[PDB]
Amino acid sequence: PSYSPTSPSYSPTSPSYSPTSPSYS
Amino acid sequence: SLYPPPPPYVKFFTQSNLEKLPKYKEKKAAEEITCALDYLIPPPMPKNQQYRAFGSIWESTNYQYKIQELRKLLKSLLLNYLELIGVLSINPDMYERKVENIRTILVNIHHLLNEYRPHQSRESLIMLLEEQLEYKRGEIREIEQVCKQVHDKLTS
Amino acid sequence: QNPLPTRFEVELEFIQSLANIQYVTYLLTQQQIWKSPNFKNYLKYLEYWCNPPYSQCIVYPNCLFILKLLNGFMESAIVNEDGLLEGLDELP
Amino acid sequence: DRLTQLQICLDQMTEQFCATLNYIDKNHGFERLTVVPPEEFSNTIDELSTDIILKTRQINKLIDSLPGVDVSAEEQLRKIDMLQKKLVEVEDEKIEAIKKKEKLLRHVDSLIEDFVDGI
Amino acid sequence: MNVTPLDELQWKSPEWIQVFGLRTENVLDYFAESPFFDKTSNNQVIKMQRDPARRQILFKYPMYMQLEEELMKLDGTEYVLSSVREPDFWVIRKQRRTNNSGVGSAKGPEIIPLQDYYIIGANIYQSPTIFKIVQSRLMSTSYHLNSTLESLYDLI
Repeated sequence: PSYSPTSPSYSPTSPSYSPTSPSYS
Repeated sequence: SLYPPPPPYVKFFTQSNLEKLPKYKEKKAAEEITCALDYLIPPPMPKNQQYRAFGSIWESTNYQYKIQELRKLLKSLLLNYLELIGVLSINPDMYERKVENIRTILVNIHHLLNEYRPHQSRESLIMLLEEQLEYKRGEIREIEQVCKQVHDKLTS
Repeated sequence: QNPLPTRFEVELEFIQSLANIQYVTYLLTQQQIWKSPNFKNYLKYLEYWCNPPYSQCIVYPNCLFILKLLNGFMESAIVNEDGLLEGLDELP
Repeated sequence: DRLTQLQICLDQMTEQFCATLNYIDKNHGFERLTVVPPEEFSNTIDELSTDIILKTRQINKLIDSLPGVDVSAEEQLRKIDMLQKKLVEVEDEKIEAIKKKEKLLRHVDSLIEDFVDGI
Repeated sequence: MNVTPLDELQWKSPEWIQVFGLRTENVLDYFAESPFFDKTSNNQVIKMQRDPARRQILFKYPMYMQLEEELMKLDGTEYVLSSVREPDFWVIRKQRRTNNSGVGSAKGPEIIPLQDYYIIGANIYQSPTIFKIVQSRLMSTSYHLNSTLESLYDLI
């Protein structure tokens, strides 16, 4: 009962959270 | 972007290739590019000293034959199998030689089809070129139509 | 017209383009090329030009200095997750 | 995708030529000159033998259809060369055409633009 | 010198050739994560040198189940109706993907807990994370962005 429904926004296009360095064998 | 991208050779500079480099350099000691690792080694200096800076700015491998054999080995393989099975007569102290022959037969055959890819590849290229050449031709004849339909549509 | 460049020719042309500060910038503030160590490793490989007989082919001497800087920077440079080079985020 | 469909098709045989020798080996088939009756064996051996004869036929009809057999490496190496050339020619023809059409289009468009009411 | 620290990428394609398909998957992870430090590998090397409540919940199907016995053997502080382990690494999985932990088990008749690290493993990548670490994340992010917002209230 805080407000009513819960505000969507879900996002994978954001800045980024993952890096990358163990690509090499 | 009139700024070029880095040279295509960059893709070879993986950490896996870097690890393999020291051993490769050794083995080597025991344009001639043959594998990926060769790109991690600076190119040789040309002979023409014109790269020195002027200053500062601050037998035909007959296949008609290979197909002959291939056709032979195949019959030979079939007979030899016909014997192992018992359709054709053979004394038991041969039975295993038949099996010997089949293994050997099937091997040689493999080496043949194996040696036939180059000639195979070409027929494929000649098959692609043919195909795209037919496509483009069509593309034009399609443009042509439009110009003819515009003539029809214009005259009614 | 001349045939397509040799690898030696391609690398000599390329190392020398790094003498242009703007271009080096356009690279430093790329995204993709810093995700993987490839480019970083390539630039260290290119230091082969810094010694003879190679260096005697360099017309644009600054590119060697900039390569050296560029290289030493990279070792301690922190790479963001996207590719963004961290130590540069404030600049354009 | 033929020399390999051949090669591919030739593995099956190698597979059935072992899928057989297995039976013959694992059923004292050598002793034919729990056990399987002398009938089942034969029905089985024939069921495979026959199957292998059909493969042999197929593999040939395919080797006949196999492309390049008759032709030389040279008769090909040029045929490619030609196609390469006749191909450039056709693209320049394509280009040109495209241009001429777009010019035609520009013409039509111009006309249509001048029939509009509103400034 | 830049670290990938709080889990990042995989090791990929390199034991994709060696082949990943469960059971072998665990060993592929070992090379990849750079996170087999003691017990599991130690068990691996010694040979290479020449239930629980959670386990009951888990239930192991195939050769990894056999390894599990071995791992218990390797690492078991023993009490009356109980056994506790040192540094074993292990897994829980489904279909395309799974998750694995490297843990310490404390047992009893009516309860048993393993304290460990847990790592999920989909398509050549490992995930190792913390709530509270998890929060600080987009939380501090929310606020730095709100203070960009507050900085924008530089309006008259």
